[PDB]
Amino acid sequence: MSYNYVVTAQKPTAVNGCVTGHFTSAEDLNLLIAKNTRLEIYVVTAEGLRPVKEVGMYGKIAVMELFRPKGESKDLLFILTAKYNACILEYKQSGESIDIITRAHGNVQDRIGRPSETGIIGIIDPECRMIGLRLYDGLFKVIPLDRDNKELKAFNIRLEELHVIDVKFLYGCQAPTICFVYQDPQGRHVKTYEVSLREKEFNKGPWKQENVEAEASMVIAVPEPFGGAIIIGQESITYHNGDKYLAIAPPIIKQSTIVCHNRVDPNGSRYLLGDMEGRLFMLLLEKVTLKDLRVELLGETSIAECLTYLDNGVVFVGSRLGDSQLVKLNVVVAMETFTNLGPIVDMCVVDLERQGQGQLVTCSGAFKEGSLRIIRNGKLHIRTVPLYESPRKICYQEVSQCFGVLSSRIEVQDTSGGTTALRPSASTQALSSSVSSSKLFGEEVEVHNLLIIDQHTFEVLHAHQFLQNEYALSLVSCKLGKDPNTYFIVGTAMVYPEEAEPKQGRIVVFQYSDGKLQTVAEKEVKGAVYSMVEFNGKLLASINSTVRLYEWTTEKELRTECNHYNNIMALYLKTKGDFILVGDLMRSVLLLAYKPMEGNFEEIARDFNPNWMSAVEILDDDNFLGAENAFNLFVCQKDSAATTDEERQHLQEVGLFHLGEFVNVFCHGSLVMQSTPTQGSVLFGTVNGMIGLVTSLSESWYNLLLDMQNRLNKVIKSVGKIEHSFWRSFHTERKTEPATGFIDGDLIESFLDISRPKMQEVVANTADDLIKVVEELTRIH
Amino acid sequence: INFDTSLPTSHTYLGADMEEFHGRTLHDDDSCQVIPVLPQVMMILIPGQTLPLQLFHPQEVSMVRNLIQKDRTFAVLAYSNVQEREAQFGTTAEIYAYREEQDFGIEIVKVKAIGRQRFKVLELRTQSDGIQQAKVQILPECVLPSTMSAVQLESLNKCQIFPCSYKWWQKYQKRKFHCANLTSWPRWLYSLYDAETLMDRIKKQLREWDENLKDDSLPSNPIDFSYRVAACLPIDDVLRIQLLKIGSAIQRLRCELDIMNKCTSLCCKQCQETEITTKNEIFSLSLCGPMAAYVNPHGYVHETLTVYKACNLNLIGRPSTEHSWFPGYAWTVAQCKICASHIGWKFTATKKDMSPQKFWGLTRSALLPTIPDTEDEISPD
Amino acid sequence: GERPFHCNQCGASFTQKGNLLRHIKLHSG
Ligand SMILES: Cc1ccc(NC(=O)CCc2cccc(NC3=CC(=O)N([C@H]4CCC(=O)NC4=O)C3=O)c2)cc1Cl
Ligand SMILES: [Zn+2]
Ligand SMILES: [Zn+2]
Repeated sequence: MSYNYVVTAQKPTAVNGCVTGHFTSAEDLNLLIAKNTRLEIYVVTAEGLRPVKEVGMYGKIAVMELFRPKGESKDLLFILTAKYNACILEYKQSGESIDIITRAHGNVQDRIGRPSETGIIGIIDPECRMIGLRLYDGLFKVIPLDRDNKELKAFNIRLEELHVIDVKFLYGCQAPTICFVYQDPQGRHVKTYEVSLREKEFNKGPWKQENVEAEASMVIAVPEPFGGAIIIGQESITYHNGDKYLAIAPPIIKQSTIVCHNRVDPNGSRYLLGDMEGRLFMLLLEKVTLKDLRVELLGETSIAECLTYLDNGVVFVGSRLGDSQLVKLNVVVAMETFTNLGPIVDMCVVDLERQGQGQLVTCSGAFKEGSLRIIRNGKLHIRTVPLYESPRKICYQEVSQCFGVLSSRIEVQDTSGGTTALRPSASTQALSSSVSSSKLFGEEVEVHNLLIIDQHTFEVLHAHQFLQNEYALSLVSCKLGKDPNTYFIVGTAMVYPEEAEPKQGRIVVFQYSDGKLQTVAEKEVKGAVYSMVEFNGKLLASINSTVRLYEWTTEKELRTECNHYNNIMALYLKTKGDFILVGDLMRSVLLLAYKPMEGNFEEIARDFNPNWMSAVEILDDDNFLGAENAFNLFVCQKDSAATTDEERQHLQEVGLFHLGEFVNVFCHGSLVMQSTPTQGSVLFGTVNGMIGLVTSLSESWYNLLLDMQNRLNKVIKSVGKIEHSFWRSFHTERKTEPATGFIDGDLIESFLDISRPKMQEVVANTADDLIKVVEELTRIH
Repeated sequence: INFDTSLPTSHTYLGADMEEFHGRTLHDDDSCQVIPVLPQVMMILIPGQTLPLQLFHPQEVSMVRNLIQKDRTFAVLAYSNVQEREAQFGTTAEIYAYREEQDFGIEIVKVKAIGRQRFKVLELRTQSDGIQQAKVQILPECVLPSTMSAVQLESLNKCQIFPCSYKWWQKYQKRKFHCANLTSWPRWLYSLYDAETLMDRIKKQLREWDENLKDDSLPSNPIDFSYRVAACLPIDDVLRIQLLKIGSAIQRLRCELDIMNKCTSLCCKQCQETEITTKNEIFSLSLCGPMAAYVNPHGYVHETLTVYKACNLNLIGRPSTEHSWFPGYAWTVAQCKICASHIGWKFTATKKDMSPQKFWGLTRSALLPTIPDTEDEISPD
Repeated sequence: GERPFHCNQCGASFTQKGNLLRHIKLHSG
């Protein structure tokens, strides 16, 4: 009943994993980088990186590890998806044709089990004897690494330790020994076990259970000749081997917890460590026996998710928050930067120069990596604008030719009873700054600001600092009532560590004119202003479980007109004409209609299915798109011509799909220069730096494209032999349904890349006619 | 404060020990089951709530005998309109204790049952023998993982386990919801939708009523915890029906906390204007909570709430210790000063050494929760 | 006297039958 089309305009740029080895050949040094659903292979050369192949999988890369079984010419790769699809891959090159082959594939998802709190864990034995997985608390899944196990059959072993923090394999051990750190009521402990394949069970570990730091978070497998394992926490770094125990407490790392690492020297003499604040440290192990440990801070890079050593002092910093980096070490110098739009929290479509070809402005990054990105078409052109503080929302003003952005910096509590910023940000280096009219240690405090930036130079023209213990939540830029001036409207909430639900808040109206920001009007509310929208000259806002409409008086103030006390918390707010859509964090959706004649609201329809909603948007007067838990997209529809009042007041889930991305913002417009087959245009931004476009289709076009989807799946080789129908299926921990009312744009566009004999096989009901159709579709982004 | 909270939970007033059953019969989710309904049961049951019953009619006794050998499970309809026997939802009840007594030539049966699963009514049929059956669909318990599971970075997955309680909660919020900066919302918002935070806020409200620690008395499972909290909250039938409709434990806990903060007054259901008591006077005299279901000599069930003080009430008759639900106390009928409707009973200690010397027991069916100042009734989430 | 007429629902003791018949109608509402 819905019929929609979803395509990817920008590939996900966020790096969630990286590994090194010899994948293409035993001589070439390979570096593999995972970007959620994409995998990129590079050859480490003396100059830099040499791109060879970029593949797209039908699964969210959760675990990615390289290994070499005895007898094999080169390393094989193992990938495990979010939907528990495991596959072993090999690289094959026959002259100039590069294809990635699948040696073994299969699903390991158990019918019953509680997914672990510390997520999916995947490890491989040093001698490549088996693959160990941790998917459910108390169950350790083992997959034998045999040639005959093409189906990847696995078996579970019962664990008494339920809350296991981390687990790794040990080196120099005759038996496949696992060393893991877990927690129990007595504290956190390290324990070892021997995995027996003949017994399909566990045997007594080589060493006894030792008590460790209560904040022990990471485990590192030490290779020969040292052996044993390293345990990293918030304040301590320990080494265990059985009879050998070393413990150091370097004060240099107490500032932040270490989260990622990688091996520098294959013998185990040097390791790299990365913290949450972007600092890069070097761990050095002295030597037959371990004499002592040493940690030296090397410098500051991007906030890393993973790390890897390449050779000749070259290191790769795989970041999820900021741009990925390639650096040089002189044991840090930035050699190369790779744009990372993830995480996108909010964006807007603006016609800056051409006034016909759209441009996108997004709030990307977080903390010191916080930045703004400007995207347009020529391959896409991107312009980076660093901020060095977390951006939140955005808005554009044509009348004043400037952007308004909500930002938040982190300051630390001073001993003298004040605050101090860590590094220079946009709010501290503003050409002009200001503060609001005040009312009412080492800890971190979030200082909120509103920045006014020029559209050409991107300079921080103004920076307004909000009140203490106040959080900016929403932002709109529009004209209200009969006033020709365009204002910046902000919604706030008073946050206190003692009040769980806020009981105070403000709605402030500012005007930017002649280079000065002035506080025009202020209205107090007894709750949080979650969202605001322009509604036919008036200002619609949400306060806790209420929706309020304000009118801009001649005296330049705001007057309440009507109220609607909703059964749910009004987080999301969208509008079109006289229709308003309200949504909460648990997919509870409600529709309202402002009656102009009556001057009040009316509940139209609702659908309360509990699932974590991430964002919502109005397609048209009958269809509504939302993104929810497990990276899914759902579309609801109302029926105005329904015969019963019960049918009209209910919303039908007419569209379901699994995107594989966590959407955060929706926008109306397009980036292409404006008998078109696509009606409507809705852009969306995610967390992994992926940008996509969704549109509505006609019945005939939907039927043709769905038939084409099935025929294409029969010929296109899947990375890891994973069925496309299963990858695009709406999935949650309790229910898994197939996609309905949607068309995968990437699969439809992939028709142009395949060979001509395969093109003919697909259209065997005319290959050139379908090429023209797909070309017209590609011209939308 | 020296009564013994374990005395009422046992329901000693029913007499000699009963034949207990422990086998748990639980049907699949969304499965269709045809289960008989008890006719004189006008109470709205909650899963995990104890329900005592004393049956007299031969049809009721025959149905009980037939169920003792079968699955021992019957249904309890949530009568929206008790007059026309209309019910859209309901709860299953499993008999966990039974004892037959042929006192005075009449078949008397004493049964203790417990709630199990919620359900949606599909069809109601009445057989030729008077007793009625119900074609029902089991409502699923929608369990959701932590809101951070979908945004959580792989590197920070290992920092999700955690070992001045206020300082601990601040650290918990900064650590568990660290990845919240990747979304359109802040940490404090997700804290409102976190099972542990909600449970702790409810625990802080519960400690105000009783000094029993939450290490043992309260369950750790948020589903069982939510059902236990709902079972002892004095609300009207319509709000109870709405709360039962909820599928997720998170929404149930959110609604409970909201009701506990909003409804600070408790007025007469018939009067609507006569204030009877406030939540400040509420205290837990039983292990289940301040409110629990009790059966009277004539088979009528009362979800009675124990409070310290009550006003606008007149006492009818003289104190008696016959069939008392609270051993060592004498009851006296209490009526509303204006409408003269039965509200509950006044319990007075028989011995001077007992503490408290006097308290009030109010029936839920005769009370109405009221929000102070001027506004209508609404229950978020 | 001794109040022999009692209310099956709450247990209100009454000296006369007329007092009880009115009290039972109060529970009906
Ligand atoms: C089959 C049969 C025949 C006759 C009787 N006749 C009596 O026994 C005499 C008293 C009586 C007479 C009529 C009604 C009643 N009703 C109640 C007594 C009572 O304690 N509650 C509440 C009050 C608070 C509490 O603490 N426990 C409670 O159960 C009543 O509602 C009593 C009993 C039965 Cl079964
Ligand atoms: Zn009254
Ligand atoms: Zn009575």
